[PDB]
Amino acid sequence: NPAIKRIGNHITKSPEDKREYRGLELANGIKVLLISDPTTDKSSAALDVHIGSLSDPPNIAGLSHFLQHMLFLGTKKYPKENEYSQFLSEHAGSSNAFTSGEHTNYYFDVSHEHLEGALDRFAQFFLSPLFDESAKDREVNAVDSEHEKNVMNDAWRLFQLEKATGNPKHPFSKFGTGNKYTLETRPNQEGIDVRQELLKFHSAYYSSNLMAVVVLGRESLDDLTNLVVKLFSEVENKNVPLPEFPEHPFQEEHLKQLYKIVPIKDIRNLYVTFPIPDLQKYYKSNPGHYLGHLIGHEGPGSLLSELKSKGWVNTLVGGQKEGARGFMFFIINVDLTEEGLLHVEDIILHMFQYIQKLRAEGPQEWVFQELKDLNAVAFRFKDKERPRGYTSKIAGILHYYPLEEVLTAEYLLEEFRPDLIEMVLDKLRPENVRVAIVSKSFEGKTDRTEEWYGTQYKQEAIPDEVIKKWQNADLNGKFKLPTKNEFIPTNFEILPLEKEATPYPALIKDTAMSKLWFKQDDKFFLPKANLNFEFFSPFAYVDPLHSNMAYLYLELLKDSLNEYAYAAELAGLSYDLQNTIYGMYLSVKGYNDKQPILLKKIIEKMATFEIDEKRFEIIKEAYMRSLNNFRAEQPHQHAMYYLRLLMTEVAWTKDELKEALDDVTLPRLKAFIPQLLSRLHIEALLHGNITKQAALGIMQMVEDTLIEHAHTKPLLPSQLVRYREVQLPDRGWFVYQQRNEVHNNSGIEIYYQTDMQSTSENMFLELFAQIISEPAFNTLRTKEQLGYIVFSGPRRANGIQGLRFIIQSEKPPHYLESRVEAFLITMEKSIEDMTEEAFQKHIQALAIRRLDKPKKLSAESAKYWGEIISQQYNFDRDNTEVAYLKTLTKEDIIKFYKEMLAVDAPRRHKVSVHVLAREMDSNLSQAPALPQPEVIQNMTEFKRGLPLFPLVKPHI
Amino acid sequence: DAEKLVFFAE
Ligand SMILES: [Zn+2]
Repeated sequence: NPAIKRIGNHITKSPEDKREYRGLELANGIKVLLISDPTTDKSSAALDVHIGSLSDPPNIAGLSHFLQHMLFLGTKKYPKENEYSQFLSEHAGSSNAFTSGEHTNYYFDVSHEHLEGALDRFAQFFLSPLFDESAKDREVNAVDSEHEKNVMNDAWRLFQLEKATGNPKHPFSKFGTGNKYTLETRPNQEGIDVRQELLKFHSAYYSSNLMAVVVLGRESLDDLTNLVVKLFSEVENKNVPLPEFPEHPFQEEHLKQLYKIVPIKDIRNLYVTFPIPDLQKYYKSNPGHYLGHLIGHEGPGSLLSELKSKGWVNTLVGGQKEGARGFMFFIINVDLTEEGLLHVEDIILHMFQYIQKLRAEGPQEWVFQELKDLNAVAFRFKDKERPRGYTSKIAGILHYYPLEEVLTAEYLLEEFRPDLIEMVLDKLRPENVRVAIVSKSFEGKTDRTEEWYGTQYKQEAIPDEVIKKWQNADLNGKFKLPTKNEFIPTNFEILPLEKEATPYPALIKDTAMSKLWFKQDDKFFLPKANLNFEFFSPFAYVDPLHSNMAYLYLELLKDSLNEYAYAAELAGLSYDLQNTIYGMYLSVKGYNDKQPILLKKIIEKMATFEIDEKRFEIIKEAYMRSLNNFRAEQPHQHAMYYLRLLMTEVAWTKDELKEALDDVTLPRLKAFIPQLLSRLHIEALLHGNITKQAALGIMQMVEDTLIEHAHTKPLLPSQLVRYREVQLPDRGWFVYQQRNEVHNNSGIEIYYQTDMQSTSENMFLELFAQIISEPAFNTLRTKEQLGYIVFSGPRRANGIQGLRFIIQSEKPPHYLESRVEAFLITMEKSIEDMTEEAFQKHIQALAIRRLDKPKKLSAESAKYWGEIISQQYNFDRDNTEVAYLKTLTKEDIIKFYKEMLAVDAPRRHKVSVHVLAREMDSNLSQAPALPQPEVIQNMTEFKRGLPLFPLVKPHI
Repeated sequence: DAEKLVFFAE
């Protein structure tokens, strides 16, 4: 075959991986990975072009990103604007893309039966995109709106500010996102034809020698091979040289600098950065990984430990950060407590002391060896990935590794290279440092403004005395290298499947104190388990005060176990512990082999917990900030929040929590934990490589520990109170209106409540949702350009359900609302006119979506945990509900629309949350006339004036 | 511990 330059050899895979692989290089220079998995419910492809923002023209910031939007909008094999995404939608698929500095990465998934159709529509993006003129004018708004969303986000502000304080002549300085000004307004003024410029960029850079493709389906390797060759050898090779950037964006003048910056949220952070050469080529020994592992360690003797003990910082991130071909960074980043902000010079001193300890001891092979072994285990035992993410990640790394080495390259670690370690470490020095501090205390004391985000800041040289006192960092006896990691798993046996192993979880214990659900894993056979526990207590959430105390206590506990648990996390054993509205959640995941040791430690600490005064004050203060900081979350996130507050029986607001928090004292917290712990019920799912007897053993010990140390006794059945959804009146329409004080965009969520969940009411709603899904995005966003964020779909809470739209926009919510209603009418007309073939396509897509099998253990646990915490316990739900779906008719869906959702439906139940932009006042399809809504004035008054739904009835 | 993409949809 003359279409294929080369077929690759064996692709090194994990032993536990049952998928089959073949790499190849097409004659046009495209790198390919084909993945055959004959069990997959969804097939997938991705293509990654090794070009991005770093190559935008200097006078059209954002071109490559914009180009990336435009490729979705028609090709002239498939000129119909939304052909691609309508096809995926009717065949259970989904798609997305991103632009980074050097890559533009596109990907989809689709039902395994429609790979070729999906793939051929996709391949056209790369042959002849339309860039239609009127679609260009529309979609620049989506881009602009995407920038708008980020403008007031602290992380983007910082990301761009770093760019703006390095070499302005360096392409690292470029603004990558684009916006209406850079894409349309400034180019019109300059006489630039943006259409030509998209085409020119695509023609110059979308070349086959810069592309990798990955394709995953049911087909054999040979068939997938034919498929790829068919669709992609047509791609032109323009022989583009790969952009390289050997000059570091930070030169001499950009070093030994201090930046003091004003954030939007009340946060205090120190960012420390050193410029470093590109380390990518050393991937085999990865000295950057090695140094990050040490500098960023969190266990005893670590730099964090000390800083945290001094009461300076709570969290720390260390290690190498990507730049581009030719440069990288090494960062050490911390949060600051109020003392920490006064002690920045000391924090940095300590950073250098720790570094100097590494210098003094030299590189440690035993450490490198432990990283190597741990990576080897993680790779032997890796979870099977979802196809979409997997094709995308892999398409990205085919640019970096020989075909044969791509599955292994980002895991396996090979030769210890003490010498490269010293070369990197030797770049980590005071003469080489950039310091940034972020804090509201610089408000009014800054003299510079970043040009794209408007970020307020100041820049100063670090004085020579400071650099010198840092260069003299002596050693500090509080810094030691990590001890050997004792959590490393060593028992990997898959216990054989028991005589009466069940396919769904079985209830193997049911006492007053515990309900215990158990299933031995019958699909994955990895030495791993998931242990999930819900602990109910009425005192977790009885009142704002208490709800604050539940939270604080769990934080303080995590803070206290952190040194010990970090090791465990490195060894693939982790946990999650948080307060809920019912009392506490605890989850331990990872290799089964040492789970009981960590589990036991957690329950032991939790029941015998002694609070550190200094810790308590620090964490309380961070939580206070965390509560105020909600004001700077996105308008659409505000709308979802207020709706949850409105529709739930009991819910404390951030204002209520914040008010009640000054009253939380050390002595009341100390009294709170015993009370919290004294009476409990525990519901549990243990799922994994574990046996009935071991499960009982695990549960017994959780109990015996609580019982022993906390004297815990069971709860009454009637004390086990789940909460209700507000029941909306037939034909009611309510609006709650609030303002976001930070973002100059508005948000809205509209909720059409339907009825209690049940087989039929579930599938009516889900099918309608399916039918309107891409039309909603296509109309409200693509056609009308209301905003970058446009979502629609089912809302499920507290046993009830309904259909929701969320949108964020520069347009006022009253307007968004008429548009949604207009769209609903367009949707109705569209269902009346659609063919039976089309309708069954939708049933079929929904069906595939719901039956798609879990690919890893924890996705299967999440399904069961869903059924448990919601107390519906319907483990065979997908089968029942899909059989039922298959029965539904167009006429049915219409009658349901007509009784529940249409504007003059007898049972319409509508609530809208309107969140006004910072700055706003207190052709198209025909919008219908709407009633005067009842304006909600007070959430409590609203909840009280209304009935409450029942709770849903359970199954097993 | 050991150590920015613009998307088409969220
Ligand atoms: Zn985008």
